[PDB]
Formats: sequence, structure tokens, C-alpha cells
Amino acid sequence: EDMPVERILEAELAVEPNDPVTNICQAADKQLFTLVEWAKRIPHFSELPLDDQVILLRAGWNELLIASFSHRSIAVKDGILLATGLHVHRNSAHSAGVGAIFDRVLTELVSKMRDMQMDKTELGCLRAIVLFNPDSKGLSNPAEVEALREKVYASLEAYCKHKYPEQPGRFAKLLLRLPALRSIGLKCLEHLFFFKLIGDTPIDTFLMEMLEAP
Amino acid sequence: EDMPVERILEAELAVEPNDPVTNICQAADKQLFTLVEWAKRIPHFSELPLDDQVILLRAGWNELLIASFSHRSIAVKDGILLATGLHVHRNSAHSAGVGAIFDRVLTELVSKMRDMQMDKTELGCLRAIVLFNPDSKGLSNPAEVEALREKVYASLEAYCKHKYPEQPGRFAKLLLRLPALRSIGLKCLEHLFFFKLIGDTPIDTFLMEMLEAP
Amino acid sequence: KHKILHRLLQD
Amino acid sequence: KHKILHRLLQD
Ligand SMILES: C=C(c1ccc(C(=O)O)cc1)c1cc2c(cc1C)C(C)(C)CCC2(C)C
Ligand SMILES: C=C(c1ccc(C(=O)O)cc1)c1cc2c(cc1C)C(C)(C)CCC2(C)C
Repeated sequence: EDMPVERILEAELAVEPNDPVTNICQAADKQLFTLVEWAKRIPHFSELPLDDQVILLRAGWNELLIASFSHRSIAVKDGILLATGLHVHRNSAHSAGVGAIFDRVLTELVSKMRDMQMDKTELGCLRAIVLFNPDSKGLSNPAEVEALREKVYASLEAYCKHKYPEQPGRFAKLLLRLPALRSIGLKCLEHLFFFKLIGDTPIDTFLMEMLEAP
Repeated sequence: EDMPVERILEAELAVEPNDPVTNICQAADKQLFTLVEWAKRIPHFSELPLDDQVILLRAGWNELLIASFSHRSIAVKDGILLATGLHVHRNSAHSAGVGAIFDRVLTELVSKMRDMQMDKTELGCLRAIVLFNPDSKGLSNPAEVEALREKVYASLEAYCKHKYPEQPGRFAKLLLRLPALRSIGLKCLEHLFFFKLIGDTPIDTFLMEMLEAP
Repeated sequence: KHKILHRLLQD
Repeated sequence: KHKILHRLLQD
């Protein structure tokens, strides 16, 4: 209870008003501060113990951001729109050594969100589900985190069907993008760690912190 | 249409009647031959072009097998039951250098399938969904693969709720184990590749083939 | 390539 | 550890 899709949508709206790799990294760092604010706007998130709020954010920040800029790029032809309002095209990503992962973002996420015309309410519920990941290690009470996740997709399921009566399977379709998001989020992390190791590519404070241990 | 849960269940039943790493690998190789037979029993799978049947199997074999032995181990305390009828306990996996990934299997998959008492029909539909992965690269007609996937979870959704009226969110719960399956399947692949590289650990012909390129 | 896989699918 | 994250959550 007390997990309405109206609150989630508001959250999504309340936050988002020369090297391409360095640009994408600065946008990520900038979006991390906003991500925290976003999470606080998701009902019940703040009522959880601070220790679990840290685990959930550190555990899902990457997928939370990939999902956001992906939906934001729905109007971009072959590229993505960065928080800094700057663009990154397929060719530019390819010329930076990250062509493969960039394309997976376009094919598995961006293009798909556009084809099904995923709305901001659906995106928010998806992100809230990711946020409330009960598999996160360290959680003091993985039970409550699981309870929250269930309420999110429950309100989402109701939102769907009602908003899209012609599409009985729209709900399941949404959830089925999560496996791709997990995989793509994991590949993004491997890249980042390598970048940090090498030394090149400027990495801001907040983004650097997420790459810390554990 | 023509994607009944009765056919899927049958498929699940029609197939499954000293180094722990070497034992798990031999069980995997043995299960790969059966996996192919299993897939042929899933309606429409065989009607797809041979080229896509290869892509879908090579793309999801790992998650298909992880999901099978996980559900088979539902009765095991802290370990898993191998196709060879042999057991592998948590401590034994730890003493082999794969404690972490093994535990993730127990916590994110096995223990969860048991808590919700996932039945064989649910497992089969889940595996069929994984099998029909439209994100697989190379697919000649990713559209039809997507159509098949939709019919699977559609019949699953109907199976659920009806079989479990008290659990409105059981369906979504099932689909939400797929992200963990993806992640755990990916980690399993990294291990295997390393094993192959090193040279130790006997790897049978079929399992060796899956580790080929692309 | 993919010898085994093709043979099993075809039969 | 996790300096930044804690400070932002607390405020
Ligand atoms: C998580 C990423 C991210 C997060 C937020 C934004 C944003 O602009 O909102 C952009 C990018 C991100 C995404 C990527 C990257 C690096 C990062 C930091 C690299 C690995 C540089 C290229 C591949 C993709 C595009 C997936
Ligand atoms: C895909 C695996 C697999 C597949 C099928 C079975 C089976 O007995 O049915 C057992 C194991 C598998 C699973 C694992 C492994 C290796 C393999 C080949 C290693 C990496 C050896 C340990 C971690 C886990 C248990 C996830």
C-alpha cells in the first residue's frame, strides 16, 4: 500500500528538468547526485535504514542511469542524449573503442523503448523495481525490500492494461527488458573499471566513489 | 496461439527422467544433448530456421541449464543435485575456488524457487522465455522470436492466478528471477572460459563447442 | 562450425 | 567509506 504510480511519475519529473567517453562519464557523475534525490522521492525508500539505502543505490546506480538516458534518447536517430544536453552518435562511440556496448544500448534498450512507446510512468516503475533489488548483498532486511518491489510492479500492472487495454502483455514486456538492462549494466561496469585502472579518462568524485569497494 | 502450458510441462518431463568443478562440467555436457531434445519439444521452436535454432541455443544454453539444476535442487539443503545424480555441497564448491558464484546460485535461484514453490510448469515457461530470446545476435527474424516469447508468458500468466488465485503477483515474481539468472549465467561463463584457458579441468566435446566463437 | 549442435538439431 | 553517498542521503 502507499505505492502509487502518481508518486513515481512525479519523481521522474522532479529530477530531470572532446572525448566521448569523458563526456559520458561527466554526465554520469552529474546524474548520480540527482539519482539520490530521485530515490528519496520514491515512497518508502527513505524510511528504509540508511545502510540499505546505500546498498540499493550502489547496487543499482548503473542500471538506473542506463535506463534513464536510454528513455531520454527515444527521439535520437542513432545515438543518445546526455544529461549535459550533449549528443553522442553511434559513429562517435565506435571511434572511442566502445562501439559494441553502445550498440547494445541502442538495440536492446533505446530502440525498444521507442517501439513500444514506453511512457515516463512505466520507466519510473521500472527504475523503482531495479532500485528495490532484494538480491543486493548486505541488506539488513531483504524481506522489506522484496515487499516494496512487489508493490511497485503491482501498481505498474494496474497502470498498464488500464492505460493500454489493447496490450494485455505490455506489463510483461516491460519487465522483460530488465535482463538486458542487467547484462548491459554489467558490461558498462567492466569498461569503467578498466578506464580507472588505465588512468586516462577523467573520472569525477561521485562516479569514482561508486567504483570503490566492495 | 498453439503455445499451451501442457506442451511445455511435457517437455520438462520428457527430458529429465573427485574434483567438484570437473563433475559439474561433465553434468553440463551431458545435459546439453538433452537440452536440444528439450527445445525441439517446445512448440514452434523446430519450425524456426536452423540458423536461428543454433543462435538461440548457443545464446541461452547456460541460463537454460542453470535454471534446470537449480529447480532440481529445491530439496537439497546447501548444495545442488547434478544430472549425473551426484551432489555438490556449498563447502565442496568453496574448496574448489568457486564459492561466491555457487552461493549466488543458492541464494538468488535455488532458495527462491523453493520459497515460492515454483512448479515444473512455471519453470518450463521460464526456460521457454529464455530460449526465445529476441536480443540474440544473428537472428534472421528477431520479430518471430519475439512473438513466440510473448505467447509463452501469456499462457504462463493464465496458468498462474488460476492455479494460484491467492497470489496475484506470482507471475511478475517469476519473470523477476530472470535478471538474476542472466547475471549468474554470465559469471558462470567467465569461469568456464578461464578454466578452458588454464588447461586443467576436463571439458567434454559438447560443452567445449558452446565455448567456441562467436 | 558448431558441428555437434547442427547434427543434433537436424536429426 | 562511501562519503559522498552518505552525505547526500542524510541531507
Ligand atoms: C552509466 C552511464 C551513463 C549514465 C548516465 C548518463 C546520462 O547522461 O544520463 C550517461 C551514461 C554510462 C554508459 C556508458 C558508458 C559509461 C557510462 C558512465 C561507456 C562505457 C563509456 C560507454 C557505454 C555506455 C554508453 C553504456
Ligand atoms: C551451467 C552449469 C551446469 C549446467 C548443468 C548442470 C546439471 O547438472 O544439470 C550443472 C551445472 C554450470 C554451473 C556452474 C559451474 C559450471 C557449470 C558448467 C561452475 C562455474 C563450475 C560452478 C558454478 C556453477 C554451479 C554455477
